[PDB]
Amino acid sequence: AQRVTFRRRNPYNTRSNKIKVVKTPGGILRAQHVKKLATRPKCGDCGSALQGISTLRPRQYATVSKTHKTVSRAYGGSRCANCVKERIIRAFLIEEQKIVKKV
Amino acid sequence: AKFLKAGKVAVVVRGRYAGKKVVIVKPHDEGSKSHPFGHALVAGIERYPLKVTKKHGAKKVAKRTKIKPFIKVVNYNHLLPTRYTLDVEAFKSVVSTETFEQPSQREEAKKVVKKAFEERHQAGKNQWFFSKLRF
Amino acid sequence: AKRTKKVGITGKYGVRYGSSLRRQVKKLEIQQHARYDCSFCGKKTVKRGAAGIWTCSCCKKTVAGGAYTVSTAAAATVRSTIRRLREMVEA
Amino acid sequence: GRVIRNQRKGAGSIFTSHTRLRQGAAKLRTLDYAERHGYIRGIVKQIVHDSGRGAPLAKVVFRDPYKYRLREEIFIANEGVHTGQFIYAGKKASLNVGNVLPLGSVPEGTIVSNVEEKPGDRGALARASGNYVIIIGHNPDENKTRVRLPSGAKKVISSDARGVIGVIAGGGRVDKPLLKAGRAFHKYRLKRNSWPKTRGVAMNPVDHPHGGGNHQHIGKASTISRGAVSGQKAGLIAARRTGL
Amino acid sequence: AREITDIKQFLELTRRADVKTATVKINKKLNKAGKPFRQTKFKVRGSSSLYTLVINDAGKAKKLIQSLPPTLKVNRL
Amino acid sequence: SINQKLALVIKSGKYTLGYKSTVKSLRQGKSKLIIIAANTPVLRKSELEYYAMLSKTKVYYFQGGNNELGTAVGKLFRVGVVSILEAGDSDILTTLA
Amino acid sequence: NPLTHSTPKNFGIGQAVQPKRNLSRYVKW
RNA sequence: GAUGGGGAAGCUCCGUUUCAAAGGCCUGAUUUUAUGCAGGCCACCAUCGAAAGGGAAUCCGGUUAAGAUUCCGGAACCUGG
RNA sequence: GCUUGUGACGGCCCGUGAAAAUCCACAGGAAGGAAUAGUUUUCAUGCCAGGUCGUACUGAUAACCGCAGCAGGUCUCCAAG
RNA sequence: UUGACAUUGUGAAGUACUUAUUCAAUGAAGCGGAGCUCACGUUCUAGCAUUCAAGGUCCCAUUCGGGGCUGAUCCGGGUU
Ligand SMILES: [Mg+2]
Ligand SMILES: [Mg+2]
Ligand SMILES: [Mg+2]
Ligand SMILES: [Mg+2]
Ligand SMILES: [Mg+2]
Ligand SMILES: [Mg+2]
Ligand SMILES: [Mg+2]
Ligand SMILES: [Mg+2]
Ligand SMILES: [Mg+2]
Ligand SMILES: [Zn+2]
Ligand SMILES: [Zn+2]
Repeated sequence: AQRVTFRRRNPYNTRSNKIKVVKTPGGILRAQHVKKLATRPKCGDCGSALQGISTLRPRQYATVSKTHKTVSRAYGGSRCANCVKERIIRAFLIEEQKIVKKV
Repeated sequence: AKFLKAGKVAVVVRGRYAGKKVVIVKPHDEGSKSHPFGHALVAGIERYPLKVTKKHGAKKVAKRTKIKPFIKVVNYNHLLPTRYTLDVEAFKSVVSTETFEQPSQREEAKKVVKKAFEERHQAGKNQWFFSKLRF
Repeated sequence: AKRTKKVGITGKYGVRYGSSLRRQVKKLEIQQHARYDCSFCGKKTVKRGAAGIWTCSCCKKTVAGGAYTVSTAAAATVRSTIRRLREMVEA
Repeated sequence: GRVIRNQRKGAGSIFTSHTRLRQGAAKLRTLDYAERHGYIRGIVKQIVHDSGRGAPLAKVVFRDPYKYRLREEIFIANEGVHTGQFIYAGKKASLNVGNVLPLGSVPEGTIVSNVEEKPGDRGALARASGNYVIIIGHNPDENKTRVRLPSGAKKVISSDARGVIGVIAGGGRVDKPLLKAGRAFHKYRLKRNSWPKTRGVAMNPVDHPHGGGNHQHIGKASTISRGAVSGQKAGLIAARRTGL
Repeated sequence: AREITDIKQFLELTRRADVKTATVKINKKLNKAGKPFRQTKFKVRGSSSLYTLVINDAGKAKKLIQSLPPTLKVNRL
Repeated sequence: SINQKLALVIKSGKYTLGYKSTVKSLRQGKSKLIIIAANTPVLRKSELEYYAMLSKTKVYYFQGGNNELGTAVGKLFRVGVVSILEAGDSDILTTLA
Repeated sequence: NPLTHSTPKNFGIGQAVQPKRNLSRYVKW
């Protein structure tokens, strides 16, 4: 039954002006401005999300360690496991064909 | 009809060593108490030797020819067999099932393989084995 | 149960626009929203996105085609003509 | 009277083209050493939709012959072109759908699109959906080639002009009726400000040379000569004939 | 803002050459089904974070009181 | 005609359907002939040829898609590759098929 | 000698990137 | 909307990368002094344009006649060095 | 249940529904590096600084515009039984 | 819109060339002639292609390296 108000200077319901209602330790309701949700990194070959990589804002990746932004495989934070598998199979089979095509 | 022998050379496809070439030492076709699936014991290359030219100095050639080996148990489905071979009679004893599950024995086996692999690189042979796969 | 006698999908337009115009759109709407078999994987999962873009749902292969059909009749004739020309130009 | 509606389009205040959502200018690759002495292999990364254009667009990535880099080109996709297909462009390219070859190195009867008026202008002819140019013959002397345009006109072009093999995709688009003014509204919303169109006879004499009178009629012959001046070219301009 | 559950690592923070204040708080809390007990929260004010150690038994809590260095200003309650 | 020959193998021989099962048979050396559908991806098709090259196994390229190849085996699902473990009364291992 | 190999590069069309050459004839003066 | 240019008797008009010799941070060289000088990197080529678009980082409690997520006490976070 | 946030999906288009700054990872291997010793400030902890301008109140049947303390006109958030 | 004159030169016979002028592209890359052996390195596959390039040969004054020719044929500086 208690009504809240915007805490910033923006009076319009924009994407950056979203609020959440919380109950303060003082027993009153108060608006709370929330931030836009982050997006998971996507694979550069198939467009799917990558496992083992944190979902943060673009500028929030400079305050975390490298463990949260990659895995221990080749093309760790760029391509997923299946795409790396396809590259190795493709690379080996094609280069063997080059030797065969030579003769 | 059978090619997964104790001297065949394969390419790792998964698990932190994808794209790195290994040589099969002790294949195990029909499971085991651990790893209830087809698997083999392999030793491979993690850091390949760098290119050496005529202008490199005496000490710089030695630095660029260092080889970092690794020993791992790999599933058959996670390997790509090749048509190349490599003799493993020099370092066959150090690698075994007893070698694993013991951190002290894992380290001792690696330095034997490193010495064997490095001396093979000198007096160049198995050149395809010591060239990094590009992908 | 069969709901409509002859209008089919064009029942969304009610009684407007004339029967003849509604009949013509009906032929091109069924083809537009039809399922087509992918030639790269064999599965019948190809559907139109934007006009001229046809993408398979499983293998995600996009093939350029007609406005409301995966392959027009004039495009088919060109492939036959190109095939015939390329067989006598490399021989 | 005042300035009539068609004269106002030259200034281009509200009659300019809406190009916010355009994907780029669809042009062929720049004519370089490789094109006229060999071929270069490209990859169709993705096929995308361009606002205001019925024909889809194809993005093809090539390798820069002179620097370690990758170059992306925007092509007009032909029928049958799919993502992941290899595209070969040049004099020595094989005769396949989606390949770009000079007009002088293909047999007669070949169907081509995105044809060049002159060598190096990167495509001028047969760029709309469903249109194509038919090659009707060659001319080994003085390096000329005869082609047939979609309008039915025969044109003579040099043999060094390039073109892609196939037919522009998205054909048959003009076969579906719009069925309402709402779809026509969105059609021109992505192109320019030229809809709706008001009839001249419904205006006043100040607004159009057709307006006025106690009945809605033209009054004079609608066939306007080629020698007329601005403000008079309303109706049928230099009409050789009229009627059905 | 941070809670530590090891008494050994609590003692080293108490002599970190930068902490100057500490406080001890007594809570009268009821067990799940037993008689009320008292717990002591040993709080050390670091230069960046406030560390808290929770001791539920009074016997062990009393032992830790005299183990604090005499050069640290401890605010009782 | 190989379509009639394939029917006899089903009722008298041993076969495996599927890419993963075919690769396992090739590694074990138990395979003797592999049949590849026309619409098989070239990367997958190239890998099967390399596996058969190491095991000295004849390769036959089927003239049809996975829809047609699956029908020949007699199944109601698409089949990509067929491997013949051992033929029965059929003579498919001694002919061009 | 065993550690050094001769690996010629292909400078044809569509092959490895072209090397630096003398472009004095095409300089935009 | 300047510059390089082209128009106009002229106030000024066109044009924004255009027929232009259009620019600077990673160092090495020096221990005469501060930056001249050695290979390489780069060519994108003004600027202005949103207090509803994109965007590094703070919350609770208390406090005034009239101010606070800004002051007070406590507890946090980000950037640069 | 109401309001709002979000996830996986489905329908529609001859309509497919902005851009740049900024930050991150990967490929690459140019250089620098251990035996009486060096690097990691992407692990923890510790040290310093964060300038300039706006901030009161109304926001309307009396604080805005209509000659005015004019029944007109004027963007938006919170919404009990 | 049409004609005359100027811009406006060069050659032949009963249209030809270049240099003025005009058009177009490229962060002005491979043009023209000739010489090596009509051609003279690249087409099953959504991989990779960058450190004045490895190698060969000839020098420095041997230190970690440096510099010519060839690799990558000459001539003409007309960007095409
Ligand atoms: Mg009127
Ligand atoms: Mg009039
Ligand atoms: Mg008139
Ligand atoms: Mg201006
Ligand atoms: Mg600004
Ligand atoms: Mg904002
Ligand atoms: Mg107030
Ligand atoms: Mg206020
Ligand atoms: Mg007033
Ligand atoms: Zn992927
Ligand atoms: Zn498909």
